Amino acid sequence: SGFRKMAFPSGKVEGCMVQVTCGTTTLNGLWLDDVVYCPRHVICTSEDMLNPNYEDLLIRKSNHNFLVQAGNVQLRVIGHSMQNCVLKLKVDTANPKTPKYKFVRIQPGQTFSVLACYNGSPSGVYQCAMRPNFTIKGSFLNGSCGSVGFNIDYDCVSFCYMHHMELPTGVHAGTDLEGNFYGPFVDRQTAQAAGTDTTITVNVLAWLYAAVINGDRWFLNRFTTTLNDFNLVAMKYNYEPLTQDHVDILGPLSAQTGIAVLDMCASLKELLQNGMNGRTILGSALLEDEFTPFDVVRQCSGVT
Amino acid sequence: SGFRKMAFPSGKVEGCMVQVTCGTTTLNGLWLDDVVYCPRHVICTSEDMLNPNYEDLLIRKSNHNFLVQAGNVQLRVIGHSMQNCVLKLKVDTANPKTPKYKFVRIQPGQTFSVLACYNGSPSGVYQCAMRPNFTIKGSFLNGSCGSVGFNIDYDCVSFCYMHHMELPTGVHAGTDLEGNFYGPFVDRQTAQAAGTDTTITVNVLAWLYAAVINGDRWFLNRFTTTLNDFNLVAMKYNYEPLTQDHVDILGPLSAQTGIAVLDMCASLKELLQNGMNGRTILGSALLEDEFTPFDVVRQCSGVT
Ligand SMILES: O=C(Cc1cccc(Cl)n1)Nc1cncc2ccccc12
Ligand SMILES: O=C(Cc1cccc(Cl)n1)Nc1cncc2ccccc12
Repeated sequence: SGFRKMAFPSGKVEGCMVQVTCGTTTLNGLWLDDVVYCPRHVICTSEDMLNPNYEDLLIRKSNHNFLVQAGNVQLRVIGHSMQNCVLKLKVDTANPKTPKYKFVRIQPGQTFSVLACYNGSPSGVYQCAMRPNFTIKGSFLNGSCGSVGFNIDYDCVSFCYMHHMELPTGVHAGTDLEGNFYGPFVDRQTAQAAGTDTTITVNVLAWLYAAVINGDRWFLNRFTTTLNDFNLVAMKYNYEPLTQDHVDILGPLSAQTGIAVLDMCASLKELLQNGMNGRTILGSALLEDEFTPFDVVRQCSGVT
Repeated sequence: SGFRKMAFPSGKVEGCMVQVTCGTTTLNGLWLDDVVYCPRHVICTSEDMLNPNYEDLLIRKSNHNFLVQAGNVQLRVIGHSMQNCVLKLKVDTANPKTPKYKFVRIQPGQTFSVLACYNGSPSGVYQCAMRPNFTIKGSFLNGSCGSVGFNIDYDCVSFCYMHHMELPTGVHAGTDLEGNFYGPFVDRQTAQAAGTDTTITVNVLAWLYAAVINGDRWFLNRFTTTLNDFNLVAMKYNYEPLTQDHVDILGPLSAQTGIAVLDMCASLKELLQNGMNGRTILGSALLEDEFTPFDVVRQCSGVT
């Protein structure tokens, strides 16, 4: 028992991190096979960041201007190309540590691990979620660009995020591994509107099931609700609407605990309306929404 | 910016995890050089767990009864010995992936990363602290024994914890890498008193400095306090007493923010006495105490 914000083991991803330098800018790259993926803003100086024309800026750059370093060895760049907001640097050496991998574009509400890197070296690993407003609440400093987000299925790493920006609000924006930003964000130093950060209702419910599994049952009440009644309360509290797909996804957790999804919804409804009254749930004084029903099941069953 | 419960990259430790089976019991082992370290309770059946005489139980075991598997290859055990509550299995092959390492016994209040494992395979990585009552609030299921806690200094892994037990209360107990339990716990299935779980005051203060660094300044007030006045409030709220050593350890954070330690103490004092009033600090509704002043500085400076 015990429930923790748990990240995937990062070793497979550590073996892919490299440092990419272009001119005066240094950020992280992901080395998979003979290609290094990195944010295209590696070609920009701070001056260029106001209104960059990446196509025009890229024209002034040749293969030899992209300095790629893996550990302490330099990689030879034999090709370069821009795919949306990522640069793909073709190197002459395939990464001998390339794991089995996929490039996936996740949905808002899904969770993933981030290996925060600086100068191609990993500094830490943490678990986060793609928010409904397509931002992430990471922990990133200057130089962390090119740090990636991933999920692991046994031995296959599904890369889902590459870090690009910090918005003026302190939240983070980035792309999938094809260079498409999550959300309406652009790689420009301009006023960008993040949007309402709603709570991922299905994830809160999964975490309430994790609490019951782990013995915290104080919030369980004698009431039930309907999807429509629950959603009237959920909208009022900026919670994502709960759908029948979400009820179905909570099926395994509902079965394991013997608590019907709509009964857990009524518990959540009362927690929203009355607060926690100074009490905690799994050592938290707020409702946690960065665990999916899959994360809860995985953590409570010990999938390796 | 952004502040997260961040763990060390686990790759160096993943390369050391093995599965140790003795009879019907399987748990994790740590393979460093030609020695596999594991909890001595690997020799016990559930029946033996009530009152085990490990010396007598060990006599019935020979090298060939300890099945050590690294990945899918079997390691040949050429020696075995008990050191306090750990078994050290001498194998004929040195781990080719042994990183630079140390065995250290941490103090209550210090933090470390845990690589949770099952059958020698890692499932997740999370950050935790050794509580003042010498328990840890981990996330561990049956089979996780032998999972380790560690810190990394550039390339040197300092192993500090090996998981052994879950107490009836759901908290976890374990040893350092010499087999000495943290706290008064014994590897026996008996009624064991964890003790008062106090709050690590110096860590709360460090996290308050991290909040100011990251822009959350609502809790900063116009007051100051003294160590003795602060401690009168701290004892009332089961907070660890704050000493001049702790004030000194917060020096760098105090300098970076321009907020004197005793002024942050007065802020903490008012947060304790008045509560958060439904507000959050770094996305938390309670005072976080699992970040040391070193963790805060490391995260805010990007040490790799
Ligand atoms: O945001 C940028 C650079 C940038 C500026 C404008 C547009 C684009 Cl695409 N990229 N880098 C950072 C990322 N994450 C965290 C940071 C923390 C401090 C300073 C920079 C940080
Ligand atoms: O506590 C034990 C086995 C045990 C029993 C008595 C004494 C000793 Cl030294 N060891 N194993 C576990 C560790 N962590 C978490 C667990 C969760 C569920 C079931 C067992 C768990």
